[PDB]
Amino acid sequence: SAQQELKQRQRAEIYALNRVMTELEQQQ
Amino acid sequence: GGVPFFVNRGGLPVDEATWERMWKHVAKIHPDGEKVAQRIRGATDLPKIPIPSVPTFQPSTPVPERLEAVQRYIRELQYNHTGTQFFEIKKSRPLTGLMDLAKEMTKEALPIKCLEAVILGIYLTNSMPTLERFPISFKTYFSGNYFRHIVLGVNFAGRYGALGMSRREDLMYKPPAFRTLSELVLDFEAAYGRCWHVLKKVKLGQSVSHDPHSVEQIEWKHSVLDVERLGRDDFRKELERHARDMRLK
Repeated sequence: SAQQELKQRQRAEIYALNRVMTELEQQQ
Repeated sequence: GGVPFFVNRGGLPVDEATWERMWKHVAKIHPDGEKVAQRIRGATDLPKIPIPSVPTFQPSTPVPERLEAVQRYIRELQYNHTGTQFFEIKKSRPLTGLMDLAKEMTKEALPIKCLEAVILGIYLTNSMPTLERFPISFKTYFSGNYFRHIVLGVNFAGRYGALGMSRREDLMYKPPAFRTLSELVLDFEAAYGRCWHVLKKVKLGQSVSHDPHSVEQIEWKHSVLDVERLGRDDFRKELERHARDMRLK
């Protein structure tokens, strides 16, 4: 399913983004 | 017959304008935000993210162990630092609607903040009949700003604890260990004091029905305490007054 792939891509990018933002926030 | 195009179905994936809106915001709230976006987007190098599994309990599992596993599930969704709000939460919705949302949150498995956690905590503890659940809201002041934070207070066999989500470890989970409601609240006040926040207001909700089809709303503001106008002992007595009008109602 191309919708399922788009879903998993968006959620993977959301959590990679959240990882970066947590590292910024926690170091401050 | 009829290809699915269910515009009334929520959930990921989201449309391309909403998706850009997040990345545009990311460049604004992060020093090297544009490089963050460039590196994350399109990269075939991103970790797989498993869907957290909502805990299941044997009937003999004690309530304090269930609370720890519920809090742990809520934590592995992670605190939302992305800059976005992933769920629209209308606090005046019937409980049954808020529980549909909580279920959807478990299926989408996105990061959350304090209010999503309160909603999830109720959803995930409806099946514990000897547990009372009630929202606790804090208004604080710090450095020219006012902040609002909510957790789900709980009471198990006479001991008060809390489930929640916060950027700070001491502003969320509390095991059901305090003998009184004022000790639970004063514990949150101390944690705020640790970070130089001034507690201005405490809003105590009513206990929430365990019935997930209930059409009743949550009473978020059943007691409102202006802590600075109360002082110290009137504060402790007003807290204990709500707790007794909670155990008799």
